Amino acid sequence: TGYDLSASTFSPDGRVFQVEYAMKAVENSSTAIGIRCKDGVVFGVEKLVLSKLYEEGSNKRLFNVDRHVGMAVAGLLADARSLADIAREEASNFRSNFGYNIPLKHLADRVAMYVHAYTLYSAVRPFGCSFMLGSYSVNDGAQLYMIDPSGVSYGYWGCAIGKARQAAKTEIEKLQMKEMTCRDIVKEVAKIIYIVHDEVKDKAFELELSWVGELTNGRHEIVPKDIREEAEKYAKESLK
Amino acid sequence: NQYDNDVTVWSPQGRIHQIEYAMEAVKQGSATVGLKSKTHAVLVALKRAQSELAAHQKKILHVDNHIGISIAGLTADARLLCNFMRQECLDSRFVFDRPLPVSRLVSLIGSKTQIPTQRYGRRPYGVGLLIAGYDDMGPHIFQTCPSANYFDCRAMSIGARSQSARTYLERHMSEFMECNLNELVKHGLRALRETLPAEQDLTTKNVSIGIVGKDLEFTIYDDDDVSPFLEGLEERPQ
Amino acid sequence: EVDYSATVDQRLPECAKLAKEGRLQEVIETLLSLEKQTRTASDMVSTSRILVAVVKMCYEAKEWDLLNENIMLLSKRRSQLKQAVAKMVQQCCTYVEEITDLPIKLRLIDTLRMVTEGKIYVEIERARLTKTLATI
Amino acid sequence: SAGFDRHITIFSPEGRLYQVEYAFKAINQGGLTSVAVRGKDCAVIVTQKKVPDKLLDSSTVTHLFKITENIGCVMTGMTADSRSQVQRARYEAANWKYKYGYEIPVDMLCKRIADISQVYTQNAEMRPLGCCMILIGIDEEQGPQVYKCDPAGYYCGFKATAAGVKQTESTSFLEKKVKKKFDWTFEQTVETAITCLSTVLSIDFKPSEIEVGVVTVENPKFRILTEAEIDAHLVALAE
Amino acid sequence: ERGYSFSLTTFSPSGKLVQIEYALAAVAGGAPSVGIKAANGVVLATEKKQKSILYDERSVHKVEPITKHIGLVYSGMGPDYRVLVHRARKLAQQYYLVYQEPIPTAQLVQRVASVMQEYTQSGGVRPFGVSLLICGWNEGRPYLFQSDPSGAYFAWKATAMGKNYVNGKTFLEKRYNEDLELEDAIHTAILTLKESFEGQMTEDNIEVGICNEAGFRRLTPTEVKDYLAAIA
Amino acid sequence: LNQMDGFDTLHRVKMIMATNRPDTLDPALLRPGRLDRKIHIDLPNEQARLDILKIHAGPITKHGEIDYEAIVKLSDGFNGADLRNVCTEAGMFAIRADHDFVVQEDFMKAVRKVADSKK
Repeated sequence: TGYDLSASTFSPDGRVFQVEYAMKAVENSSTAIGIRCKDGVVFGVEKLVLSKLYEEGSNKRLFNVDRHVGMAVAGLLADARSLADIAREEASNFRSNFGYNIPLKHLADRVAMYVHAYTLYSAVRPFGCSFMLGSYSVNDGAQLYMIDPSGVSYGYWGCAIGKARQAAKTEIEKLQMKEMTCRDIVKEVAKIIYIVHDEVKDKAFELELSWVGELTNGRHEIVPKDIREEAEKYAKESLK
Repeated sequence: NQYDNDVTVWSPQGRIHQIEYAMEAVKQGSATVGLKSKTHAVLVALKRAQSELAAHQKKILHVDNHIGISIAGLTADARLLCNFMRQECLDSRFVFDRPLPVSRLVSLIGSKTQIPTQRYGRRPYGVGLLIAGYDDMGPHIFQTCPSANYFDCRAMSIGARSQSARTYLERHMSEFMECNLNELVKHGLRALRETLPAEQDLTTKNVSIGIVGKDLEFTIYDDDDVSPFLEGLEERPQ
Repeated sequence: EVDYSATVDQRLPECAKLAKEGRLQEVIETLLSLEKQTRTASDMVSTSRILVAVVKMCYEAKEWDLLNENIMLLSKRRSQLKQAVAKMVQQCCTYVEEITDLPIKLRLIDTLRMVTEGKIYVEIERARLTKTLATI
Repeated sequence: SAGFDRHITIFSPEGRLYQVEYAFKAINQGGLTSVAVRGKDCAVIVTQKKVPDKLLDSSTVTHLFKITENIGCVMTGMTADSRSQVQRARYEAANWKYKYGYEIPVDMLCKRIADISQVYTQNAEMRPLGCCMILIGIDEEQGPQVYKCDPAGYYCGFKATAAGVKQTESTSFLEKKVKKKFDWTFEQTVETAITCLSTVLSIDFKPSEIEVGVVTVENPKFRILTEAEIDAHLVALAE
Repeated sequence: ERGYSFSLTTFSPSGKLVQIEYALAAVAGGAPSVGIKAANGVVLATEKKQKSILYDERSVHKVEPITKHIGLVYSGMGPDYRVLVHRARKLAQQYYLVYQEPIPTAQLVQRVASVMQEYTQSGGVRPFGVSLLICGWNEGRPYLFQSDPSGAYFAWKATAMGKNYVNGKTFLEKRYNEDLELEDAIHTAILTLKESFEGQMTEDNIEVGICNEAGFRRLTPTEVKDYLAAIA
Repeated sequence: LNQMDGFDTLHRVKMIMATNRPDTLDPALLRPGRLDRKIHIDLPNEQARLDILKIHAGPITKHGEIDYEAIVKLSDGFNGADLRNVCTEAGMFAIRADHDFVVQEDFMKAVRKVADSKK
């Protein structure tokens, strides 16, 4: 109060409240998880179809920042799409400036700095979308990064962004992501997500997945429809 | 409370109250029903008239020969967004000499719409649009609420007293794909005539229909032009 | 946590036989070599058994210089466990009153005192060692 | 004592810039502490790496950054702002070398970094960066050097400094140390930094719970002691 | 004046620009510096006392040069000193390249003060909260000027900013004879600080510069130690 | 300030005025006979979590062994007031489950309940 109206004002205890609020608006989004397989990273996001009238696969949250990188925005969508467009302009300027794909770490650092660039001025508000980046490269392994609204970006073996962050790591913490090839991880990321999302609340939902690794040959494209079907079946059988 | 005067302030509960309010702009205008079949994109608008002897407000605008929109919100903003799309499509036609796909247009409308929600100096565009166009990947019906979020809709109904139009469409969504030109529109007019108060019934002056099809450009049917679609319309039970 | 119940049960007897000969060295060095294995494993018991074992072997062997050195060296180890370190102390002070030679005793009391100094787990044993220092 | 505060550009009646003041109180929100000790020919920075998850990619949770081949820095405070300050510095040095023909002395790199922070305190455009930087480098003609640039833009030459939640005792511990003048050998300095951080927190300092940086006159390069070495150093501290 | 205290571009009902005044409070609560103009030159002094032994006293120097014939001493927010000096050396330099003669100390303060006044004409820029003492020896006559955050530059013969300034001035007016010489002047300058520096005047605790006929120079720790030993 | 170092009666009563922010407190308030001793009490001591749990855990019947150590790291930065709840909230988990706490699995979730739900 008094210090909570402007992003540029420091509370006497020494913190930017505005950033905290935005990071605590991401808690009000759909759960998004990311697990990096031994030769890649997997992203599985719960999409809550808010009413039967949006066509299947609409306002999707799985974005392609560049050829090899991946985004899995979790939070206010409209802010996410904005963060997606900035990332691509950051990548596109990269490839044209340095002749090769922008490494995931550097794309996260520049994208993290841009996000932190909006939590410094009163004329702007901090982004309300915290997103996970995923990519795989024979020269760089697989990297997964979570850029929270405040500007911090450090990689996670497996992370979840949204309402069920704590619930999502707990069942992610019981997997040896270091080894299983994300051939078998997709069946695991999908299985995880169904554990979260208590049905009594939030009603219906839909699940979108994507992977980066050898399996994709270095891309991020969505898991082939065939693979998902069994994966959803595989997770469904785990009702008990 | 005190956090609800600027879009640039985060509420304690994690919401940007200004966008929530702009969202409230859509419901102010007269409801529009938007529904696409497998073969056409038809959107029906319930025009309003200021006075007894004043011409009724235009609700369906012309965005391009393959993209048309319905406005449910501010008059000034809807015009500003309509100007942008046409300029965007005009460059897209001029640059790539190809019809700019609806998905790419809707994405750009959101990006232009999202800047106001983040940088003080402008107000959220209080115009909710049902973007209807026919690209090479089939007919489409997009909607962009002022919060800069656009949902790919089978059929949507924004505007005053809209929830009735939605509830009819969700009840008849499955049949929508296998629709002929006239059957689809007779559904939509049925949707708009759900939104109308019991006393009001869809007249030739207050309903405007915009249909875009496989070999058809966006034709804005008004006044007599609406009658050919209106004619054959089923009477409301009562 | 790792636990060495059997190993401390097995390694100790062999070391005790060799130490009695007078070679010591290898016996003591090899035991402490496992101590790094135990200590780092959170195995107070075995260390307590091991830490006790090393002190007892020297005390029977009558190697005074090794005893004064060892309690100093074993005590100040990195992150050595509290109860085990304590277990080494009461055993030493139980050996304390057994030591009769004054210069040997005075060195023994001083070494036990310092290792215990400012140690909450071993204050009372420190008090008696101090008291035995006073009465000495 | 809130004051006019709510704006960084409006003085308190006593002559105290409260908004700038609140910057430092934001500095310890990182919950961690870094200590730099300058020896006879080396400077050692030790930080707290408290990784609160088994899922965190430990490789990228570092608080230590390499500003340049001869100057290494540790951030204490908000990770986001500390990152920007790191990135702004790197350009400032690279512009220094590219502009004058030589590597920027660690002396100025805190000055320019401080100067950048100072204008953010006058012109109410940028909210101040809430992180303190410590620059360590083997400076020719001046031996190893350490500097700590604060949110308000104050930098000083430190024989030893520490910033973080437990700064008052960390400096009091060091203040106790530096005074009983001793031959600060590279082993002595690295040991001194570890003891300082250990005593204040009261922790055993498992091998992976810290990130010790080292710069020496003999090999004027910024290096981060690999986890094997800290264990060797830590065991040396015990005995 | 109660609600008009904040903005620097809104006159109070009594015609008082308060914010400049509060900035002058930040000066009046800073490190004591003392200046004395002896007929042979200008001597400046300030206490460089650190908060613990952990600091490297030689790191940051307060008594500083601008050109070869001008120096500054400050009592206020440090970092706001540095931004002042740089625009001072640049301004002192920008004079040299254009006129090719060392900038007269009167002009430098006229333009080092006009630098200050720039930040006190708009909302969104805090006043420079560091009073400055400028010594120089130009045209064969020692000079000692004080430029303030308010933009007014004085022509002090001998003054002292910072904590306990009122007492320092009283010591002057007492032990200041317009006809001293630089050698005696340094003793007086040190003594004026001695009335407030809470501690022994260690050679790494007081930093003194002498603006004589040949030019300004920050006294090396020894020479002060030679001076401090004599006074004590 | 007056009622402390004040004419009237100096008295024999004592004051334990405790704050959360010591920089804010005015200098006069911290003086020899006007409120001295700045005793710092940081979040429960690393070993205390045990002792605190030791003093706050045992009361509730719980025959099952305890891996307290994991609860300690499962509870980093815990306010201690939270720790009191930890055991008590676990008792509610036990109040449902059955009637005797026989598993640390309880404190784990109890630790979570006294963390995410204690945020």
